[PDB]
Amino acid sequence: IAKIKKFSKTRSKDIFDQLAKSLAPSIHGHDYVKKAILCLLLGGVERDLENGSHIRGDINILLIGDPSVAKSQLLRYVLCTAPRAIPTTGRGSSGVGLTAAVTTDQETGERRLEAGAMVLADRGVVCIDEFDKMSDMDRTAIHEVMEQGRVTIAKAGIHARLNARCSVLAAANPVYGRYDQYKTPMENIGLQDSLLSRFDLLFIMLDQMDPEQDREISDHVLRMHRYRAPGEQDGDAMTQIYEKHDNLLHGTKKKKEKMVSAAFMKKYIHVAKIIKPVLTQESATYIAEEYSRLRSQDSMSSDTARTSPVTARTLETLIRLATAHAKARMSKTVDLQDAEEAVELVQYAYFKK
Amino acid sequence: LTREELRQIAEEDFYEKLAASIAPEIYGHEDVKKALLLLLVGGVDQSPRGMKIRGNINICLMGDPGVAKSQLLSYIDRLAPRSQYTTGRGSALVLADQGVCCIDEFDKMAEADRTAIHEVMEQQTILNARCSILAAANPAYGRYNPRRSLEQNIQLPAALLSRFDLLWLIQDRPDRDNDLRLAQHITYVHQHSRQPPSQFEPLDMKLMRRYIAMCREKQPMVPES
Repeated sequence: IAKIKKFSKTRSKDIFDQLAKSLAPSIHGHDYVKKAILCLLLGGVERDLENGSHIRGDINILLIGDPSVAKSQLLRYVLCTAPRAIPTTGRGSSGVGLTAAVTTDQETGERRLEAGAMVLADRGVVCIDEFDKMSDMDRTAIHEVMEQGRVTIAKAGIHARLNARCSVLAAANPVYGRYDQYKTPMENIGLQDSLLSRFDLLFIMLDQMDPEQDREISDHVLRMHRYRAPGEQDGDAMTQIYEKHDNLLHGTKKKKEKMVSAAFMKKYIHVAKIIKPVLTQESATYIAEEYSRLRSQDSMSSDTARTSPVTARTLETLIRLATAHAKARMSKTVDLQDAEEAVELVQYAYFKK
Repeated sequence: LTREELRQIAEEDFYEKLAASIAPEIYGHEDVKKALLLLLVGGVDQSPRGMKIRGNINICLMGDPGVAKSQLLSYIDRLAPRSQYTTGRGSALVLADQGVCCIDEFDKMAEADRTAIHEVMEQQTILNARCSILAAANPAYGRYNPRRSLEQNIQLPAALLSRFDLLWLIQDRPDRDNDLRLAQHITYVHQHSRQPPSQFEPLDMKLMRRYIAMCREKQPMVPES
């Protein structure tokens, strides 16, 4: 408790930068993806009104890119770190697996409800690899969960409603196998407008073979490969806030900075998720003006194209990302930079040249 | 009702207040609100000279996704006394007899069920299916194209659309001032957990339900003039 408070007070604005930086040392680059994963771990705020209407507080992110850009590694890492993480591949689980079903018990003759994949994963993370291979029917089934976080089931003799408030990670490959630079993102993604709109963030990853980028990636992979766990004999077959520095894991250049330990990061994430932020009036007008600029950017798009349509859900996405960023640092109110970070994320994700 | 409550409904411009009282959280769209109010009231049923005529009002609302159709459907499901809310894949008609059947993703359903829907629309029978059908549809491409014909943009037969007595199109037309007004109203709704302050506070759900119940009890006669 004391260590968490000391780290929060000393590192005031550096919490969100450091947690994203120290999210996955084994994976190089993709700072925006790490920030989005951190926002998912922090989560939004679920609001219930007097009339009983429910507003979703979860975020949906879809990752599309070329093969071998360390996407499955991120999914596996999130599965390991998340408390309630369930992996469901594209064709591994159908609508029956994802959505709870009704089975008639022969012993008593009554009908009982058996929970589906999403029903069990309440307030958790669901990772879906090869989402492009998934059929449209499963997408429509997942649409209800992504919209209202609930599943309605009605079979003669019984009817009930189950909660499905969950966040989803999806990784998919382009229709052509490799992302086409010349062709528009709409053709490469090959998904319906409703599915993209229900998704909150879209990330496109490119395997740019720059000499420096290739050299850095190769050096990082080679350093990780040559690393061996201490205390183990060579050739044998088989909590501090800052992690102990290693000559191979970190490097001589990275001696100036240290990475956060996994256990302390998990405890801080849990404490932050407990925290309930409150939106301020100053940020509301700024967010509204930026949303109006985003909607009016159609005449200012220049030669850049849009990956996803901008709808009313984007404003809710902006508010939810601001709430997650406010959860990143222990506070009570929403500041200007809190919304600016979300706006920068939206600018990076939505527009591509 | 208590007649004092009916008087509390019967102030000046009572029609406008009743129309705005239905889903006040969504700004504008007063015409759709009036259509839903008339659907709640409904017409008269007569059987003159051997044939039966319908008084049920069936309305089909189609628009681009994100125009708050699902929230309207949920609100009308809550407000209607006998209401059945169902989806395309998820499906009820008999259960909503003498009520309102709210169905969404109508464009996302197989034509086999659509064929049986025609008999329900035409004769209110299946068993009796005397219900008001409120269907929601979306454009095929996710955006309504005025260049394409209405039937192609709805991918439904012309007869089915004709059987719907009212069609309302809502397009997400980008207007700067309208966008700012919608954004500020949405921010007020989020922060205050309440509707923005309008001219008149909307009536309670129970009061509106009772008023609709009483107005349904009367059978006006059409004058020959």
